[PDB]
Amino acid sequence: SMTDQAFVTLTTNDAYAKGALVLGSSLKQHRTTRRLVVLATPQVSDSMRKVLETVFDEVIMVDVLDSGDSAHLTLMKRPELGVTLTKLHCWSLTQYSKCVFMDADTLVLANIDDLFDREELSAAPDPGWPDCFNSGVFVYQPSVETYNQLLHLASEQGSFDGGDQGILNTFFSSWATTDIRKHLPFIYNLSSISIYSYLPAFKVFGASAKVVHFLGRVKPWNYTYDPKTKSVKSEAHDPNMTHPEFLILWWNIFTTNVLPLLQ
Amino acid sequence: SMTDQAFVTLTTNDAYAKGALVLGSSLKQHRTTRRLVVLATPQVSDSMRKVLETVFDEVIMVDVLDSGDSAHLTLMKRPELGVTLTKLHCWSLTQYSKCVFMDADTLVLANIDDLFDREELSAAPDPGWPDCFNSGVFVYQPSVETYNQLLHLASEQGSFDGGDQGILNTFFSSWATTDIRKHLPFIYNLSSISIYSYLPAFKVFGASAKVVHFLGRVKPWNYTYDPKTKSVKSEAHDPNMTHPEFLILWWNIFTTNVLPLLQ
Ligand SMILES: O=c1ccn([C@@H]2O[C@H](COP(=O)(O)OP(=O)(O)O)[C@@H](O)[C@H]2O)c(=O)[nH]1
Ligand SMILES: O=c1ccn([C@@H]2O[C@H](COP(=O)(O)OP(=O)(O)O)[C@@H](O)[C@H]2O)c(=O)[nH]1
Ligand SMILES: OC[C@H]1OC[C@H](O)[C@@H](O)[C@@H]1O
Ligand SMILES: OC[C@H]1OC[C@H](O)[C@@H](O)[C@@H]1O
Ligand SMILES: [Mn+2]
Ligand SMILES: [Mn+2]
Repeated sequence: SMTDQAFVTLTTNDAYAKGALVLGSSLKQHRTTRRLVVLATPQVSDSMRKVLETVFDEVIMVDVLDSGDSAHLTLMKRPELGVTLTKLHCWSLTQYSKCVFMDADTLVLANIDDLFDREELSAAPDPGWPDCFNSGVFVYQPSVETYNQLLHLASEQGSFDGGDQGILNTFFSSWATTDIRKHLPFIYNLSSISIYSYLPAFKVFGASAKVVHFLGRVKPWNYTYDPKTKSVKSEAHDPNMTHPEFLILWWNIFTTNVLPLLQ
Repeated sequence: SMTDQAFVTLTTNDAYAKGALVLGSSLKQHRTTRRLVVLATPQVSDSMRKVLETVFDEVIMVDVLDSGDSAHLTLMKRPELGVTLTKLHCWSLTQYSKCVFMDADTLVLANIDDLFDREELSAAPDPGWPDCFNSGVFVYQPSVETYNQLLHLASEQGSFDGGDQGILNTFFSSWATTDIRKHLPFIYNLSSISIYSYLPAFKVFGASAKVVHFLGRVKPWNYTYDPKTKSVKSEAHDPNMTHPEFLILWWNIFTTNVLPLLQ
């Protein structure tokens, strides 16, 4: 229990705000004792900001930070993620002594308040390149020093992937090789692509999942959900449909807890 | 150092024996001072065993160990890997105090004799589920105790993925959470699939790669290579073709170094 520690998320538009809302709802569901904070930029509508105020203890307006790095973003095939540099504002939140940042496309499945036992920078390994941490869930300490060092590095050097993850890994470059206690178990940031890629591991370990992360171009809010049967329409090879359980949980929380505030 | 330490690989047939030949040639190219050993099973042809003896210091004949676990292997979509339990015989090699096991579908790009500074069990994270280690490159200590404990666990419990990686992860279950010194840098076991999945990380870190691992169903020896133009034919969506230079290097070593020994 601590009023000086928070979960922090980010939304730059009304689309990811549906994500932020479901995440915040899920953190209340599993009885967090910490504060809930969302960083929002001007493109979030006034009405949505009001809705965010019903779920989050603080809605904090910040300016968009955009890498403009079309070259590296294309290398990822995620041309829209330049605005993820806006995440660096999470370090300015000095009213808190420790925070957990969580992407707006994450969903909590159990209480995760034990993450506040960890020190900056604690994060889980990225399934793409596991000597990099995934920047969707991380434990950090707000700091005027670190905030400004991060903004400066972003201005001068940018990010190797055009978004927040590259520059955060570059700044926190010791992560792969020092202190194992700063490696969060993969169940605190379980990307649906690891479910597709090594299903045997998911079958043996996935019952312990604490956070699922709907990493990649297609987000839960882009699906067509039917509330009657509790199914989504799916195309092609969709790693989210290996264990569609998590996507359906996202939609059930959205439909019951969030949608009524929206329409 | 020279005499009581080895690199150890495995081949159960003449197909993977081509990979072992390239692997061994590559370890010689980079001037290892350790022994080179290959485990082989009766399906390997007599003529192919003779060729292996011209590259490896010793060819050690072992019995195939097969999980027969079609249900778990099907989850991976690798119905053929039950015979990978044969890898457990690497622990019987008590003529050596320390070994580095390397999958026959690996390729060495620089001297990696510094792996012998590591202690059992040291291995790189698996890109699919990075709280499991990839069993394609690992540092271990031959032991009659450990060998027999592994065979017993295999016989009574089997493997969660029907192959060696599940059982080795279960047996060495502390790897994810203890001693960061047992986490080998991902450059000592670089899956071609990580190049496709987070290409921006490969562009910044990939030049330091020491080992490449052609993990997955399609192996280098399944491609049609043209030696005249130094090209392969390939089909749509092939992670080996993101950075095809590793595949072409495999084929160049095979064509130049191994093909003459098969005469
Ligand atoms: O247009 C955008 C893109 C990203 N985000 C925020 O930045 C995070 C990171 O982007 P995303 O999850 O899409 O990246 P991925 O996890 O798929 O690589 C999101 O979860 C949001 O919190 C946002 O607010 N608006
Ligand atoms: O039919 C087989 C399959 C596997 N292997 C050996 O077991 C290892 C593991 O198999 P593989 O690399 O195909 O698994 P992956 O790395 O693709 O998951 C190979 O590199 C070989 O050394 C073998 O000798 N014969
Ligand atoms: O940097 C690009 C992206 O890399 C992966 C992380 O999940 C995400 O939060 C970040 O925005
Ligand atoms: O267990 C399945 C497979 O996973 C990848 C490992 O490199 C391989 O050796 C093993 O056979
Ligand atoms: Mn995300
Ligand atoms: Mn392999």
